[PDB]
Amino acid sequence: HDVTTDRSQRLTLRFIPVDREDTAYSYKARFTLAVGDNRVLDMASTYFDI
Amino acid sequence: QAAITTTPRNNLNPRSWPAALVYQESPAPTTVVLPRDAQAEVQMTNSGAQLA
Amino acid sequence: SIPYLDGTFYLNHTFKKVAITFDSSVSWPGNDRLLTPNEFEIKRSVDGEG
Repeated sequence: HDVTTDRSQRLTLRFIPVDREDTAYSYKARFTLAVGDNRVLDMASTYFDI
Repeated sequence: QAAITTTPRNNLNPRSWPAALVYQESPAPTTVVLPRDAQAEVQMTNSGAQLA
Repeated sequence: SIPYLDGTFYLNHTFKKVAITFDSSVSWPGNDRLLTPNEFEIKRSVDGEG
């Protein structure tokens, strides 16, 4: 009960590049992703899907 | 109300008009600090340690 | 004509890329200000017209 959550929250998040890039040699995956202030986004488990 | 709302008529229509009853807009500033200091930045970037 | 004795140079366009690296490692334009801080490009070698 001390280290638990009985609240409504997500587990897996997906975001898209707001600024899509279409150049000859690069794609800028431009995310405007804000971390939840009562959430903990694990930079250990943050990856891209192509 | 003509004597209450305004001071009695002297110059009935003056274009060259100073402010006394006609109000000059609010005089109050709100000042905030900076995330970075004025003198604590000279030690690093040009020497080696880059600041970001 | 000597190109220096009258200030009459000719070869002032035919460059490509210049890397000014201070003390053999840290770059001078490396203050994030430009798109290529490591090697500031003089005349582009046709990379992407945009």
